[PDB]
Amino acid sequence: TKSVLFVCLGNICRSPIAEAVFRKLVTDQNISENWRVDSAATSGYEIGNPPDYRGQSCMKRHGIPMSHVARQITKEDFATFDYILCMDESNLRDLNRKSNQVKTCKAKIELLGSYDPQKQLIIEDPYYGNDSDFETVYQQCVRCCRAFLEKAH
Repeated sequence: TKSVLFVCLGNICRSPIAEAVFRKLVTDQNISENWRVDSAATSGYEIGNPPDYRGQSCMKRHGIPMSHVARQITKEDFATFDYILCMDESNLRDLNRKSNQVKTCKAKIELLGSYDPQKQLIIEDPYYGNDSDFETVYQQCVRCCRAFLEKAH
């Protein structure tokens, strides 16, 4: 069984959308059973909270199921996940820092955007943005998750 953890700073705006998009893709391809899919935060700012309601509104428009309770990444996650796919370089710095504090790091840690055929490298925090910024995040997750599923690097 393969595993991927999507990560952003708070686990309310970006990573729950990536997770939900990816889970839908594998489910549509009859292989959800082969995959462990999750999302988590670098920080503890939003622990226990559901995804940003603007994100829920976006996913509803696109007919993508989403349900998550925000949680912080743990030391155990570096041992168990094949891939940790994050949103921006700040996430990446933080994840690399945490990963070096741990004995076992199975996970390949990289930017989700590094999979975008369109080379939109960074998935920017839409929290201080509007609905159009959530839509961009959504569209990025679609391209990136599809490409990741196709061929992980």
